[PDB]
Amino acid sequence: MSTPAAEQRKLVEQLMGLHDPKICKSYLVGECPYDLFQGTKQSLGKCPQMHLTKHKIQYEREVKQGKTFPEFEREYLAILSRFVNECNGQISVALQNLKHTAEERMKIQQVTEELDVLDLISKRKEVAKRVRNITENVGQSAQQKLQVCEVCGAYLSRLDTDRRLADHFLGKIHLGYVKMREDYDRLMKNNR
Amino acid sequence: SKIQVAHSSRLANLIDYKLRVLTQDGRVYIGQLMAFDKHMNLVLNECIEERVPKTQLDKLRPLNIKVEKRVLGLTILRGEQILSTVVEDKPLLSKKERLVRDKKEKKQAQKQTKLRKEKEK
Amino acid sequence: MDKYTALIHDENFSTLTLNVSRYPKSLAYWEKLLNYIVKASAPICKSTEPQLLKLIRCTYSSMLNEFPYLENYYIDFALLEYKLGNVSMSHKIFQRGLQAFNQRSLLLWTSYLKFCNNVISHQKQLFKKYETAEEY
Amino acid sequence: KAMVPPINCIFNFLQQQTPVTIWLFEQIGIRIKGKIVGFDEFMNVVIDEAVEIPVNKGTPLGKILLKGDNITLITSA
Amino acid sequence: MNYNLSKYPDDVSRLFKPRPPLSYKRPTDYPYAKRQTNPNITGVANLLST
Amino acid sequence: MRDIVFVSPQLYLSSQEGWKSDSAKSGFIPILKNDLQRFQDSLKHIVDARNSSTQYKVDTNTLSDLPSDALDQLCKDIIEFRTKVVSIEKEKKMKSTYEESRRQR
Amino acid sequence: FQQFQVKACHVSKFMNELSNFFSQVEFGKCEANVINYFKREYNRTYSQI
Amino acid sequence: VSTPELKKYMDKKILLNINGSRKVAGILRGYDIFLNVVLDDAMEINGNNHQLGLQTVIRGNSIISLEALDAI
Amino acid sequence: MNGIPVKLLNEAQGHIVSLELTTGATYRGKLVESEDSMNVQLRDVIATEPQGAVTHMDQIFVRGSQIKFIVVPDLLKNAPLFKKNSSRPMPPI
Amino acid sequence: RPKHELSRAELEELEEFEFKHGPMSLINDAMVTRTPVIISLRNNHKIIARVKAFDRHCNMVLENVKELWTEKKNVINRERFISKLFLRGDSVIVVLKTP
Amino acid sequence: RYYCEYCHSYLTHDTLSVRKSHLVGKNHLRITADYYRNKARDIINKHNHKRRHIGKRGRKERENSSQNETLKVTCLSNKEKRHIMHVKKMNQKELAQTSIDTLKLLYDGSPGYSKVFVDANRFDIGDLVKASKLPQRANEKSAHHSFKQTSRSRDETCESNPFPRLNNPKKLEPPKILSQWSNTIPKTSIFYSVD
Amino acid sequence: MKLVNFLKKLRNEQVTIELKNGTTVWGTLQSVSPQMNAILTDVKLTLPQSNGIAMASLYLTGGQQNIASLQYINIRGNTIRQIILPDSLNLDSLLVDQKQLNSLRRS
Amino acid sequence: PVNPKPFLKGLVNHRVGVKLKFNSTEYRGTLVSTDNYFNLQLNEAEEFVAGVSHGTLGEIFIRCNNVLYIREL
RNA sequence: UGGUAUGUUC
RNA sequence: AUACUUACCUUAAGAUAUCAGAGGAGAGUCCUACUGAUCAAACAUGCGCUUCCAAUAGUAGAAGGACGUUAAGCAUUUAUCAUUGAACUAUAAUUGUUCAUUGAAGUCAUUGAUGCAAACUCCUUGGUCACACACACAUACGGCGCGGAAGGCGUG
Repeated sequence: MSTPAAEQRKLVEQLMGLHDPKICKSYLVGECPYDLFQGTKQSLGKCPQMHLTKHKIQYEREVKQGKTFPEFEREYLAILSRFVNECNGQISVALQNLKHTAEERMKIQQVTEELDVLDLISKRKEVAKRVRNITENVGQSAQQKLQVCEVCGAYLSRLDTDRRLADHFLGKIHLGYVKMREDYDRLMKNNR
Repeated sequence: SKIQVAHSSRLANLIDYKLRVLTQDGRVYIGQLMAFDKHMNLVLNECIEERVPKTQLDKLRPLNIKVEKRVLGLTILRGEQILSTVVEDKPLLSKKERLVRDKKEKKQAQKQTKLRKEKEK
Repeated sequence: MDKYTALIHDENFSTLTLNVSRYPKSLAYWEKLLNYIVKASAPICKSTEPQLLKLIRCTYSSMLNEFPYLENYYIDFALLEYKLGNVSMSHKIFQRGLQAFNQRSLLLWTSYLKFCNNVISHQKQLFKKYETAEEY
Repeated sequence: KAMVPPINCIFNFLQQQTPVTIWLFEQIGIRIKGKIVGFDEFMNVVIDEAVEIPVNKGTPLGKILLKGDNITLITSA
Repeated sequence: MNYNLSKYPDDVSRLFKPRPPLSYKRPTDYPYAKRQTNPNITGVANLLST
Repeated sequence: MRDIVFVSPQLYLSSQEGWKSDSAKSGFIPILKNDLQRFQDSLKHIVDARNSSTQYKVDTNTLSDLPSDALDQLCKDIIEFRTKVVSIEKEKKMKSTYEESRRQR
Repeated sequence: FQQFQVKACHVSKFMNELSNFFSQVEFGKCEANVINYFKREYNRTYSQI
Repeated sequence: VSTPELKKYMDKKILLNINGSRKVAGILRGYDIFLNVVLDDAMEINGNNHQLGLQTVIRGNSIISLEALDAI
Repeated sequence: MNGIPVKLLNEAQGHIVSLELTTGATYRGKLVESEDSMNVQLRDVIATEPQGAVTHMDQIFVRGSQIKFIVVPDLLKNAPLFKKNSSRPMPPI
Repeated sequence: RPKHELSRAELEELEEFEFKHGPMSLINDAMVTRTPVIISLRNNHKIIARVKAFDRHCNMVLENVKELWTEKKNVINRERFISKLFLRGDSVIVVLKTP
Repeated sequence: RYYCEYCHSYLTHDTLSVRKSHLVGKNHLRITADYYRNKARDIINKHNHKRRHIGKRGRKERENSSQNETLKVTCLSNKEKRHIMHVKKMNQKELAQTSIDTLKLLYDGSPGYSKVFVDANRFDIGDLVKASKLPQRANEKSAHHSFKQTSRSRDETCESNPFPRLNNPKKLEPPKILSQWSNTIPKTSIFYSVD
Repeated sequence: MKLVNFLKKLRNEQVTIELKNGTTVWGTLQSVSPQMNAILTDVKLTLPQSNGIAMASLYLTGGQQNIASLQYINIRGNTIRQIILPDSLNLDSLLVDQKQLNSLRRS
Repeated sequence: PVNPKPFLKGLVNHRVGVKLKFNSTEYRGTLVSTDNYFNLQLNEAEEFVAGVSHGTLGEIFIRCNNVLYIREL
């Protein structure tokens, strides 16, 4: 807001049994996927369930000493499994797009025309033709030079240095998705 | 000081005048204003801050007064701890020369927009 | 435990301290011991232990009283005291450094005046100090 | 560990119900001791079992809605 | 004054040699420990009586 | 200061008073209190002669965040490992399909 | 402090030279406990030598 | 409106000054858009020492500045 | 919205400035990052208390309401914020 | 209810409703029954006057002002009669109405 | 909304994370540095001359001044004054950019060279050097330079390099002289110097 | 219902202003901001029977030669304690509140 | 658990006391009405200068600028 | 329906 | 410069001077190249209006300073506390006197700080302008030259 007093009033009004559908169980356990992708380009919109800080503090005080609720944990596990399946489908679509870009029609035609002319002295000529074909393949792959991120499914680069890569890893999408992968691996280690 | 400050002028019209602005302490800042805002935050070019000592205050209470002057240069003063502002000294160039300078600035800005339109094409 | 208690009970610190106090006029031993004490405090700030800062000050004072002709180490300990917050002790270190050469060392005057260009808050005193450096 | 905002700090301070030392303005102001029961967005803090001690013989005060513009510092005694 | 953190080159920094530090003098007002309005304001019941 | 003792060999080898102290006197070397016997046993002969992955190199990530700097190195090491593995798989497949095509043609 | 030397004089020459020295020099604004400061510095310097 | 940039003071010891002398040295645990400062293990420093509980919260109106006592 | 003086205070980031506080303490140091609320952070800070003494802080952060003034360097005498008739090259839709 | 989410351009009606049935019942009673009130200010300037207008900032127009303060050296009371006054609500400590 | 007066670029609603990232990028740095350099050059190069005030001079001053002598005015052509003023401008900028660096290379073998003169193990301003490294997120900026760093650590002691003359030093630079007044040097030296 | 619009109808009115520092300012009003930043001309200001800060603020404004005569003074809103209007002006016609009348007619 | 607005709406019609910032003005009376800016309206209030009384006042309007706290007896 | 900044190839 | 990846973000609203009357649109609201009045802005324009604009028939002087000198000028005022030892005035956390061990910070400044007072030098500004080196005035002063700078009032 334009005044900070209305912001503090909003914080008070959103800060002040428990098994109700209005409480977001993924936020009640922690790290809701609709919260970790709020304003980025991969946004899901808005969470339909409400988020609260007093219920989160009560859940933390209950999980500290009192007890734990497996139903909200199972719902968060199902939501994390559905989001991980959607992200794995997006990563498979990105891998299929990369394989289609590596296997284009004109690129395969140029590679076949280079390999058709690739065939002591004959072995040295074949080695030179294979080196020229490898240089042509490296020049064709260097037109994009886009790898696949093994975790978040984005695009990376091999010739890029570690500082721009470290700038890439410190985003909202990557931190949220690594936290979701850690939660999914913890729940699969607890369940199995 | 026979300056004859304008009778119907405001802060948009008092710009580039050598102000003598008073604060709550009395730490008087002398300098040219170049900008303001809604909270009356004043930038001050070639500014000097003058005060009176505690020993001089007895002589000031009912002559020469030795004020303490420090040089601030180009400062930017807030509008919270200020009390009043007056116009002390007129600027160097006149109103007609500022009008010719503003017409040259408008023609230069129009030429710059024509250069941006030529570079955009 | 803090870094000071781990600095006491460390095996290397006692050996370096005994090699310093065994041959006091071996300057390489003093510099290795000083670098080990500075390495023991990898953050250098005002929030560290004063029981270790007093030991750093005693080590620098012993090194500058044993070797008063070291030009750079008066600058080093003076800017260390300037890093630790105060400037009166740094001015005392500069004054005893300029007295160690009896007011005729160019590097200490240069570093003290580059220091005094920010910390004097007075113009006539800066002019009297620069004229003293001019006449000496 | 993590970040603890001041509104959630006062909220946990309200849940725990520790003994409270609330400071105020300077030498005219008087340090109060009590227990927090309510607050709001303008930091108008409601306290109970209040004993006031001046700056260096306490008197009971009851229940107090202390306003925001004089509150300086809150500690857990 | 010699070495900077600044992203600008040295040719900009020689143009950005700042002003000399300000000559400090003794303050004139009361410090903020003593900054307050008037105490012992009497009640308005004497005006309603006489 | 506790657990310290100030001593100089210039006043001990000359056999003078005030050669040791516990307080900060100008010109004395501070040694440990339990090692003063090791100091006295060291200068015995002088007194006797007197009497007679390739991630996070801490050079690029210096102006970055100091908070999440542990997982950031791990992610970089994972990405480098993945880039190495994808290169190795490509090099293995390049000498397999083309070798089979050379055996077919 | 500044050290001042007199050498090889009679009584009247000592009187005239000390009076001609103190008639030209101008003192002023000495520190209060500068005597103990000179004592500590003198003892420190000669303990060093 | 704007959140103040106290991110570099996340796990470092700071020293608030209150109004001309009350130097509260603590460890910054959190802040708001109002410069209200949460300090763990507070300590009052006088020119003597006084302890101020385990946790504390300090109003941003009386806060003037703060010295970063720990290195960054 | 914001205004010219807060844009000028955000302009001189990374430069040696000198603050004066409401108590009388004058700070001087390199501005780290200024904000719209003028809660400004300085580095290599030299401080003068109203009692008179001089000390040195490493990393200060002062709140905007307790500032008397701040001195920017003189090369910001000529700034495009000071231009009265600077036109605007086609703002986006 | 939050202030920003009430409505648009109908906040003046709620301000008048708070004026009629809130803490403003004494400033409303003084301006319609022309009774003199005693306003004590933040610098011992006690004002006996009648209220002419009301403001959200408690900026009050006062007619036939009889003001009084006390100089403490020794103890004297100095008064002044001012015909028209526009008092700011910053200076106002308290407002007392006589029956 | 936000508008950069330097880069002449607009922005979305005013986010501090976007505005902070705008003042770090290289295009804003180039435009800002060039604008500050050109405004400083304009306020130096602006020859604000005084408005002349000519009065009706005295009679005896006219009989004294018009009889003493008549001086000769020197003047040059266009390319000559252009070349001379260009040489004077490059001399003024190379004097404004230079500084004496004799104490850095004259105490190079000093035992405290790694604690003061290295400018990275300095106490008060060394954290400023260690903070902004300009971390070179471009791979070409790190792959361009292939020389050694020669970073002298603080822990270098007096045991390393004991004899400064055996480890080959450099002969010090001669006192540089003005090239316009170089023809008046004593052509005969005092002693015979070989090589 | 802000009464600064009442002072906006008070142009060319020869008033006095007592400030919070204690200074009485006799002068004619020219204009007033809606934030009550009022400009005045043909001004004499006086600190009555003291406050040394107010005496410093009185003298250090140029034009002292303790009545100080100044040509043009702008006064900030928070420094205004009270303003005394001339008794010859009719308050029943200047406080008509035409904005409040339009707001009542809009209801 | 509680908030100042329901506690202050329930504080109406009670002998309450209000201390000011000046430690010489304390008004003890019956609360009538209170707005959202927490202005106070009291009836049959009593002045308390440093503890001792001076006289009864009546219907009075205490501004929220100069209050320090309000208490319930 | 977009903007700012950065890294590769032509 | 094109092509692509990544990091952040994707917007508080309403309106453009006021009053009175007439007409139109299905008590309330909107419009009129509709009419009268006030106010604001811009451009011109005039008021025997208000203030200022530096010798040259000399080697000066007006305004603002020196973060300039004499000037370390002259007259005053301060330059840390506590425990104990050898004496001690003594209501104090031995305060006071002489000497010291130790303990926490410990502005530099005493050529310092405040007040007083004169002389010299140097910086920025101007109409350094047109005629003449001249006998006017109680209705106190022929303001009846070409302009410039600041302002007031009046008209289109």
